Amino acid sequence: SWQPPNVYLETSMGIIVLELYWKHAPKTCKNFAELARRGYYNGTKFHRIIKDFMIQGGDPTGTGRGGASIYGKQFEDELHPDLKFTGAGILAMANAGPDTNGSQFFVTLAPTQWLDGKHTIFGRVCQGIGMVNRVGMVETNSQDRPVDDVKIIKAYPSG
Amino acid sequence: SNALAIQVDSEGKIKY
Amino acid sequence: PTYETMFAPEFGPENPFRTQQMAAPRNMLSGYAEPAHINDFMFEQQRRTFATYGYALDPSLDNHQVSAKYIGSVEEAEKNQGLTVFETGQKKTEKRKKFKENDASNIDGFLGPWAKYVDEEEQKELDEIT
Amino acid sequence: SEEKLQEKARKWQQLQAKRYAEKRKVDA
Amino acid sequence: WEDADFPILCQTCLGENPYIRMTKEKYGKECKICARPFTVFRWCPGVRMRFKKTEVCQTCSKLKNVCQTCLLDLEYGLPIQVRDAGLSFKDDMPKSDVNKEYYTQNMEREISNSDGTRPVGMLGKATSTSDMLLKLARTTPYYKRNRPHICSFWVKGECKRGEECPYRHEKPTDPDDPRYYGINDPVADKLLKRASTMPRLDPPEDKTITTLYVGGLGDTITETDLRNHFYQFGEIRTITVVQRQQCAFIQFATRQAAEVAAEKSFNKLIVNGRRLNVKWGRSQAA
Ligand SMILES: [Zn+2]
Ligand SMILES: [Zn+2]
Ligand SMILES: [Zn+2]
Repeated sequence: SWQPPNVYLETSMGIIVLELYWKHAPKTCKNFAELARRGYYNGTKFHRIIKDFMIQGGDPTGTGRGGASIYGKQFEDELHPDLKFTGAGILAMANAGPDTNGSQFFVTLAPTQWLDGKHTIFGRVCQGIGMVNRVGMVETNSQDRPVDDVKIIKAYPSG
Repeated sequence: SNALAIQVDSEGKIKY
Repeated sequence: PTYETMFAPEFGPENPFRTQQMAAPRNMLSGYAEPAHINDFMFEQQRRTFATYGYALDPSLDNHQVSAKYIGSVEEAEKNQGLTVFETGQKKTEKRKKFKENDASNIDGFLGPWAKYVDEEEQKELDEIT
Repeated sequence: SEEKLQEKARKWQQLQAKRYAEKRKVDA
Repeated sequence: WEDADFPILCQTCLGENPYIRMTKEKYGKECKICARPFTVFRWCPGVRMRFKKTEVCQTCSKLKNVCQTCLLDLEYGLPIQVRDAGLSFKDDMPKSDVNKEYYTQNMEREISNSDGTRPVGMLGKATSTSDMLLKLARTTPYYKRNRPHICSFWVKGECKRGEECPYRHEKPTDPDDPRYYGINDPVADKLLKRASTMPRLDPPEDKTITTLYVGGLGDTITETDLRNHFYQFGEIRTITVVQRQQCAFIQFATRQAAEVAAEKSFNKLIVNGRRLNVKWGRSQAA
């Protein structure tokens, strides 16, 4: 269990440094540390991309179903009463419903307060907020799927 | 918006 | 094909940016329209059951994944306890007696099935509107 | 449970006497 | 010029039967706007009801997300200009016979051949909705739309049909209040109906009610939600989140911005999925 907060994620758009919040949810941070250590994402494409609401990825299939954890196939949601979905660039765990978490993830684009009591607020981007704003402008269909490959080159859980 | 949607690929130059 | 693939739910906050109707599935601009091969007769029977008595069984495939109720106005179904229109009912009540002349002998007196039944201030407003 | 145990038979052998009755396998 | 497979048809026009039988032609009537030969469909909604065939083509329904026969909104059950003013954009269409009329219908059909799923330009602004239109979206619709229109010869008292007159009787219509965009007669009354609702009386002072008893916080509203919904209004002078009653107290310096909060929250400010609780505060040193 380490907590240097920087994450040296290497994507097709560019290298983004992501600040993990080991302060508020160490469990999901340790699970993604273990998985990105084992390289679950070295060559995974973002799947659901919505303008001004969220950018979702982490699906190896890209079909909105793939995901596997160390605590079973699914693990637990965690919260904090001062981290709320308020702002852009807010990394979080992609989810179906509570008491369940897949390996997928997403970031948001706006103060989205009605989702604070649901999902694990998992990180935030510090270098590369223009990067995630540029990635947020990929054209997608009504099924929210991209045009060409936008794929994670390499993952590093730096710390 | 009023303007179009600006698209550049992930790696290379500006797509037209 | 496997059950786990199609039954796997979707990760996400469901995208509440849309309205209810545009987020809802379709193929036609108004609902997913798809063919069917129901029996003609039971279609017509439960159709006429609703058309007369205001209740029928509900048609579905995946609403609740279990659906076995009645619809329309509910309580009159169990007032008749689920009888149909093609059934000789439990009682013969509120019938209405026609008068019959089925001889074909009298003239202007023979009414067979053509029998008219035994039962056989506003105009100021109508003249002021017109 | 009480008379439904034969009323369902009434409905079934009522309905099936029209389900396949009139030689479904009037035209000319 | 146009074939079809199934019509658009908002729910009040189908009728109360889930089992309806419906007939189709191949080139039926013409569209009553653009004279285009669609495929007219006919059915019986209900046992006391007229047949209500099909009025405009599928193209002139896909233009404005309108149902097929009663000419109302497919998302709401509302007239056309209620939607276009309530979405503040008109999606123009000409008026004459050719002058850009069948030209633009032909070309907007040609660029609608791919999707067949959503309206052509309304798709972007039909999302940012549900605030000003949802207050008037009359669900559980009244089926007086489907009743057969009033016969003559009861109007003249002549109707020899007696009971079996299928149409109606004893509904004399009134010649004082009865196309596609504007202007329509009952719509002006309905927008006067929405502009003139029933609020609380505005009390005789000079804007002293900057406080307000808004509550019903429960577990939905938090402190930063309501003060960032008021930070776009402006500045507070004192907030509190009094959780014995699940309530929140905010004020404004020089009332006006919180004034529209009084306009936003007459049982009307709907954030986080709740009809919020609102009654009037003191502003009286009480
Ligand atoms: Zn037309
Ligand atoms: Zn209609
Ligand atoms: Zn009449």
